Amino acid sequence: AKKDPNTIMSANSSYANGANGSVTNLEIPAAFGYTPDFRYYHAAADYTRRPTIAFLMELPNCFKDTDDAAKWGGSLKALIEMHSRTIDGLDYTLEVEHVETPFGGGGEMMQTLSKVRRARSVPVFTWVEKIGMPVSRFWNNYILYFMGEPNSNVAGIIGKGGITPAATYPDYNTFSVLFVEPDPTERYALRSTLITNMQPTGQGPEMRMSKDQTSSPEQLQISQTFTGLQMVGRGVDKLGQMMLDRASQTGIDLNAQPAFLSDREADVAARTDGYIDQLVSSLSKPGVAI
Amino acid sequence: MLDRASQTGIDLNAQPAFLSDREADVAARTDGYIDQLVSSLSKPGVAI
Amino acid sequence: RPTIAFLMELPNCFKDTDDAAKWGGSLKALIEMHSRTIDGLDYTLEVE
Repeated sequence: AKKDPNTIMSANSSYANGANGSVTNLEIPAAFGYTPDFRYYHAAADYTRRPTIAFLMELPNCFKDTDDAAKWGGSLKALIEMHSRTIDGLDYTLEVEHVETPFGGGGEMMQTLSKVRRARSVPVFTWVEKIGMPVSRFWNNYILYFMGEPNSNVAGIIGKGGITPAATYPDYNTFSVLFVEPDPTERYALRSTLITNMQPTGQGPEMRMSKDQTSSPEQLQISQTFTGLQMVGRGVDKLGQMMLDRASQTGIDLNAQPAFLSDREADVAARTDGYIDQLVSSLSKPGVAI
Repeated sequence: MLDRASQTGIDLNAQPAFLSDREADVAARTDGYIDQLVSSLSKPGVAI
Repeated sequence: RPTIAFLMELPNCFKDTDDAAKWGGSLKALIEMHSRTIDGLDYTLEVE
């Protein structure tokens, strides 16, 4: 197995500055000219997108005022990084604008660049409820005790004493997350996004109730939307690469892991009705004589 | 004025319900959900 | 060659019965000795 030494960019310069992994060379022949060449097909390998990963970077300061901030922090981290079944609404696409003027009466136009912009992310997480409904409790109580209460539009936590006068600033009740898309080997960060100023917006967890006894029960699925301020560039890529350097995969193997059970429980051994029991005690053992 | 009208101890998500128990006439009919279990169905026990 | 099934665990509801040993022994014998046939086991791979 050999390929052209010029297949991969060697310097990661020009438009490849700040890249983490390996980049193909755009100057080696492609298939869509006069005719393709089978000597260079290695560079015809294609891109495949991979799931995004979330890293919690900051915590609300309202958790400190509670009796147990450890529980709130751990639950928030678990929801963000493990329980997330689906994430969506991330985008920083570019947009351009121009102006026109007739270059004569024929029908042609002369175009002049005017402005350039970028898209905006609206994160949306999704979960599946658990026994006892901890996710809905978590989010609803977060809103009620840290954001507002409909009958007074005032946070319930103010019902304690000595809450900081600066409790109305975003750092009191907002957190930050870092989103990274790795490569197939989960070693390099191809794209990254830093979103801050997050807290629920719109509908909360659904609180519908109904009665129908002939019908079949169903699963509850939590969908929540969030606010955000987005930053993208090269420093974000460096931060994402540093985070991905952690969580190393050296020395692990998912096909060599021990079975989660080591033996049959003590109750099974107590029973004398099975495969091994018949050989051990039920069957005669006279020996083998030829 | 605003220092008064304190909000300490006030929790509207933990306030007791304005009704604490079912009405006395309602409990006298004995033809509801609880009543069938209390009086209608036999209770021979569970054996298995 | 034929597959062999070994019981590893019993349900905990067996302890809430009058005779848990009988339930456990019956389940064990059914899984191991009375199994006339077993089918449906598969862990094949697939590449897309």
